Amino acid sequence: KPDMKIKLRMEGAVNGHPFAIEGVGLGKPFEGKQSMDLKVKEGGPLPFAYDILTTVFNRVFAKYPENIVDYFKQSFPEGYSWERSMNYEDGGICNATNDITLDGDCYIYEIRFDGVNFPANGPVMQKRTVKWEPSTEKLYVRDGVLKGDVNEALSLEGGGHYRCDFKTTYKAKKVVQLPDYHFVDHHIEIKSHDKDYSNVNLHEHAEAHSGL
Amino acid sequence: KPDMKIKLRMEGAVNGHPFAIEGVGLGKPFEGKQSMDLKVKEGGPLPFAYDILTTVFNRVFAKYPENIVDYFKQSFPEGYSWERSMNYEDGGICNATNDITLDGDCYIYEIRFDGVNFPANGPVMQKRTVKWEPSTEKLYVRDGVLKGDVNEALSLEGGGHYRCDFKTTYKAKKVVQLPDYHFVDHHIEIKSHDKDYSNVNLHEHAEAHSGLP
Amino acid sequence: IKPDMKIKLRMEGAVNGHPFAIEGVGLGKPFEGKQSMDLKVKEGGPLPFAYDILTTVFNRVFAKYPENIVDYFKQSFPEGYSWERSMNYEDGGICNATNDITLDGDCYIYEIRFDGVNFPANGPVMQKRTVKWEPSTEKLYVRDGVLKGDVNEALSLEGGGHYRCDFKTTYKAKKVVQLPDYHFVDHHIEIKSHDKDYSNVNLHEHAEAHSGLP
Amino acid sequence: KPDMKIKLRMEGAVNGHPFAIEGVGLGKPFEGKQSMDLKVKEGGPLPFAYDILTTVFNRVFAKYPENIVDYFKQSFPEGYSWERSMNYEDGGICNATNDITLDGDCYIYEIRFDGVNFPANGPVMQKRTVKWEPSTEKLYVRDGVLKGDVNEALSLEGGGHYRCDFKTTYKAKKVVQLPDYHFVDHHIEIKSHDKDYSNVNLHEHAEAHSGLP
Repeated sequence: KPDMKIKLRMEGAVNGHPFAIEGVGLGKPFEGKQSMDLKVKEGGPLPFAYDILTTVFNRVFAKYPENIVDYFKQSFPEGYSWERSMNYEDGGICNATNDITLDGDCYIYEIRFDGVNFPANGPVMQKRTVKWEPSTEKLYVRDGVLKGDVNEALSLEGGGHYRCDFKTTYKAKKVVQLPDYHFVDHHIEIKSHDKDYSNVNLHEHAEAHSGL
Repeated sequence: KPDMKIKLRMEGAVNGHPFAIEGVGLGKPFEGKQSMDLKVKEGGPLPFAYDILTTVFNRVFAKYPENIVDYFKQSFPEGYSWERSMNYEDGGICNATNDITLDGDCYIYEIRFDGVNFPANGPVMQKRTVKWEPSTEKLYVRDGVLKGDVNEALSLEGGGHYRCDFKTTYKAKKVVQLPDYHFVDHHIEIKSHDKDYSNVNLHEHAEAHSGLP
Repeated sequence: IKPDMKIKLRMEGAVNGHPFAIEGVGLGKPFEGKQSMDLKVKEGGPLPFAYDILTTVFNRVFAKYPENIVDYFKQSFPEGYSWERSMNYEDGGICNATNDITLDGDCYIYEIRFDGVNFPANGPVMQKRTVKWEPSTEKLYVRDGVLKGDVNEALSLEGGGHYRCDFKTTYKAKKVVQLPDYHFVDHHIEIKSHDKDYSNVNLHEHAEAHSGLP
Repeated sequence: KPDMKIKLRMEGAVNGHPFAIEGVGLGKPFEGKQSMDLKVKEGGPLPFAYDILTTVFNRVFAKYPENIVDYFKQSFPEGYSWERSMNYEDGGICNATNDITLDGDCYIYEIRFDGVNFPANGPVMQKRTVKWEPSTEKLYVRDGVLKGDVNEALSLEGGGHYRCDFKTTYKAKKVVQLPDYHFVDHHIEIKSHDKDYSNVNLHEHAEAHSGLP
């Protein structure tokens, strides 16, 4: 529908220390906009940069034009799942999965997040990240499913950027029409939060296009 | 000027077998469009997919809006150089350099290209590539200079895509104002070629933008 | 630490989003660098992936260290140590694992988490086309006061050939210990026996530290 | 024969700076020892750490036991070639090739070396490297080809280590027997050099093994 709800629970760990986060949100799938509120349930206060979590906190919330087949909106009411590996340049690596289902007008996410090898004096473990830059995801078919790798970067507390390469596999629960090679522009932003990020308001604007 | 000239020479090797290519072209830097005709002088007929070369055959040919500092157009008349690593997903990797100078209204490229570890049954050696797909390049400043990364993909013959990780370092020959984080959309196309790619007409269209607001 | 030590572990994890859980008990000789264990699948069975991606997660205390190489791991006890590991396979599949090692009398206790993603449906892992890990030589070096370990490891495949994986591990002692110099550890891990569905597995590994070509 | 000599010329560039080096050397292939003296012919004084070149300056100089097929000694008198990518952890990447022939008792190398994207503040451009650590190479057959991977590391003058991933493809000029998965221990050492490394005396010891028995 034009206004949809979001409910999620993320269970995960970073450098072996476990945590859990829950969120409620709402979004406009055809306008490619969404927002949500999250609150650390376990493992707080988080000792790592919250920004590594945010892109894990749904490509149905993307404005697709009529000329590009919409893989994600097709998959419902059954839904879809995805897996993702996020490779940071300093060796830190996060693996994540999300199983997305639909209950009425509410998407339900079951999330697992696992990051390892983040250096003690790195920007993640020292909370020196500021914000994800906006980005352009490249989506393409392989083995009958959809993949979407990206060239991400976090702006840092004194300038400069901290790069991370995202690799994702999108799997529909049913048979859907596979799209052609296309792109999705992203802009994810934390609009507000408390001191230790126990509470976080997160927004994302995502839009598909066919390149130049 | 609104219309610029282009002359180039690439000397290189792929899997240890040397080759050399020269080209002539022209473009409109403020429109971000260019075209050129390339001829292989040595090492022909090339035993690898010509497409691995095309992105090596100049970001001055990109339409920059006023809201984004133009590092490349600033760097002239002195010019600039760039270094690039091209890591394909099956282990083949090409490293390339280009020293760009200006003589009147003509850009001069001196290009080196060396690719290795392309598997014999891979799409490059078997020449099963069709086209580069359009791409979006991410530019950011690091330690005083400018970088550019692209996650590119080659369209293949039987369907599917063959990905390549681009990583480029841009160095102006003079000090210029460094730009903020931004993007450049690309679309490179071989519009015409002869059978063994001894002659190639190559086009590229490029535009910088700041991404979604 | 004694010539004969005990092991039991529990691993909880998921591969391509399919969760599973495994428990094991074992024994070994830390000063001889040999060990063996029996593992049982408790949840997520029958496992739909190659069991071989799990085995290197199922302890560098079981490595024969010569006197001239500082033993980072044997020093860390009785308090113990932990490690994190990223295993980067050449076809894009990636596994992250952690192990928190404690000591109870003569028994090592492992708390293990394992998470692998992006394994293609037709790749050797999901199709269980792996045979065994080849022997390997680990390279260990200090960075930021802790110990690192990288190996170029390869799985032999079921009709000839090898399937590569990049191991990169951070070792973290829970107390202050003396840091070693750059050194090596030779490995050979082998599944000695198992039932048809890999619900039961008997796993062994031998390891020996050295300092390269003398 | 137990005593062989070496003569080589390497032509290359690092970050777009071309250079050339020639060397003469000697070794005992059946014991896995060799040494050579290298002289910089062009591009001196080299502005990068000489350590990036040495593993490019022949696995015929490795002691192979009887129970492991020797791909390299089988490859002569015709010889063999190899291609290699060396991926440093800070993004620096070098591509190298070597075409190895035999003239009487002298191995002749034709070497190309191309390194890109080394940061100006990194240990290579700053020249803060000490030596390569010993290493163990893993070799295996793929696609009728012999492959070689090493996780290398450079010791730095402050204790730390600067890792590099080695990927090499070995190709005999004739069809020869292929070995099973095995290992080669390495220890490469610069035993002497002048201040700006215009003269370098390089040694390497290597011995193949099957791993932990």
